[PDB]
Amino acid sequence: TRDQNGTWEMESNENFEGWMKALDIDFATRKIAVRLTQTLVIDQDGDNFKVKSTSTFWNYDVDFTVGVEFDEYTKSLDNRHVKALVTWEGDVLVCVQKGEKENRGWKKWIEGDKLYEELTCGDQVCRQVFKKK
Ligand SMILES: *C/C=C(\C)c1ccc(-c2ccc(N3CCC3)cc2)s1
Repeated sequence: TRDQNGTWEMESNENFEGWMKALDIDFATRKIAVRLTQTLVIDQDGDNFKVKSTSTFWNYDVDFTVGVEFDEYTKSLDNRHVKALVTWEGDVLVCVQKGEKENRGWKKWIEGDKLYEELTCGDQVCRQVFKKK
């Protein structure tokens, strides 16, 4: 399924700190953020997505249209400018963020009642699993 609508509560997080270090997030922020359970809220209608990543420590929101390139400031993550594009590879939703960092972006897909996420930067991959609330 390509339908990723829902409120998604984190059940597994792997190598989150490696991904953050690859983005040059400072020590203090990394040490707090790695501890935390995350929530992902996805509103999806056709190509139009609104995504919100949250914890007790951050709120990171982005809106995009599948297949439409958009310029992006990564705001409270690593404050960088990137050229972003989200597309489908089968039923994997793939984001490529072109800029200073190589291999930067993410992939999301549904397995049953769970959402699987890869966050990539450089040679680091963070793997996450969320359960549909
Ligand atoms: C599709 C998933 C996305 C866009 C994200 C998943 C985790 C994100 C995120 C955003 C900000 C932060 N930080 C602020 C200090 C740490 C961590 C993770 S976005």
